[PDB]
Amino acid sequence: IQPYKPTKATIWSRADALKVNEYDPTTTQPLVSGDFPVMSDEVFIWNTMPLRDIDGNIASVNGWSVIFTLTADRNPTAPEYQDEQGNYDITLDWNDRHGRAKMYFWYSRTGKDWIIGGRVMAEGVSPTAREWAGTPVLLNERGEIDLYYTAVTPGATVVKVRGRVVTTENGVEMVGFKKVKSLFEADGKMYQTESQNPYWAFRDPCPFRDPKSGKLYMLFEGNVAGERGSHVVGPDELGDVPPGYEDAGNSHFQTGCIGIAVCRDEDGDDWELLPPLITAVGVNDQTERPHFVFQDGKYYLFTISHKFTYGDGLTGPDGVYGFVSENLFGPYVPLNGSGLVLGNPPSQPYQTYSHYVMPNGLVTSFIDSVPTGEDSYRIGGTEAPTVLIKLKGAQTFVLEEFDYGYIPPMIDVKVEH
Ligand SMILES: OC[C@H]1O[C@@](CO)(O[C@H]2O[C@H](CO)[C@@H](O)[C@H](O)[C@H]2O)[C@@H](O)[C@@H]1O
Repeated sequence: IQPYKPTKATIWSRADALKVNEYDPTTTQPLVSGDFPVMSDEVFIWNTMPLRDIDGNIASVNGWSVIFTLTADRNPTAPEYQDEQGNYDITLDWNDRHGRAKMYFWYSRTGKDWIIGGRVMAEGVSPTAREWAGTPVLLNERGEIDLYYTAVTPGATVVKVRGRVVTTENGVEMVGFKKVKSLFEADGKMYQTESQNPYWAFRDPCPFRDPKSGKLYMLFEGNVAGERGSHVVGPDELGDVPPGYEDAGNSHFQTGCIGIAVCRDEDGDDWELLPPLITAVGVNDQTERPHFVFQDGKYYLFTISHKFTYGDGLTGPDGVYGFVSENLFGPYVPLNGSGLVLGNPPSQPYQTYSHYVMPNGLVTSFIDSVPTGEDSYRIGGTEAPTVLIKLKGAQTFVLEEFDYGYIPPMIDVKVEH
């Protein structure tokens, strides 16, 4: 026997979070311009999910780049959104997007200047009221796609639906996305359930083939199992805090984690829940959109979070956080010492969200709210400038800003059926 250290969750501790620097130019997203363009006058988009293979390669099909988006109608004539002076209030319409979210696709031969394709699933196919985020996995040269996503209301369930991409020289269609398959939901012993917490998270599936083992796994956002308010911020969750920083306040209410599941097959059909990879009890309630970059034989695990979901006595920016390990199952250490990879600038703290770090170092995000004066701001619901980062050991560095919604392919796949 060669003994191995057992697998354990990596704790993102309060002491790690005290290192978060909101004023580091190497980990700050470039300022979004108040004059940003808007990709649709009919729909809002936000969370953007590039088509990719199971290994994480961003994929074009017959030269066409393809993105999936969470999407909501714009409702400029809705009486519910007219203010006291009878004028449309975009903020109310934008805030209601989550309750009416659906998957759309878009396409382009340039990786930008996206052409709208419309809804992925026809009316009546989705079993739930909302479609929340996931991953569109291109399977083969027949153009078959498994769309892994979150079916929300009733419950929050990781699901998948099989369909096919078809291209012509004029554009792209998504066909046959007809049968949604339940994969798993929160269990209550490892991941928190709605019964334990009405505000539980269980979302954002990110399937991948492990480059070392070749086995199929899947990341997702969850909360650490247990009744809301029952968790304890003990010595390990506090970590090595300095003198005067021992008070955890009511931070036991913040219980985010990055979960992982394993597949029993190569087809992503039958999944088993594993214990969490990263836990943030006392630190942040929302470790959203977990995803990997594999580089230099290491595992770079990114997650998106909010200023507002930090534990009592802690703060940091909205944006990208992340961790690195030599091994899929850890131990992970926080990137840049704190975990912060790409924070919104404090002057425009909500300019972007739902970032996605691609293996080529490009980070795509959508525009949320951009200030245009002392009291005034613009709503986006459209793609932000892409920005290049470099991963180097346990450091990251912001390098270069690219065009709005720039998502170039890493591979092209020849599709015929
Ligand atoms: O629209 C749901 C989708 O959005 C993400 C990121 O944009 O999470 C956002 O929406 C959640 C539901 O309202 C919020 O709880 C969360 O705070 C917010 O960031 C995804 O994580 C999710 O699939």
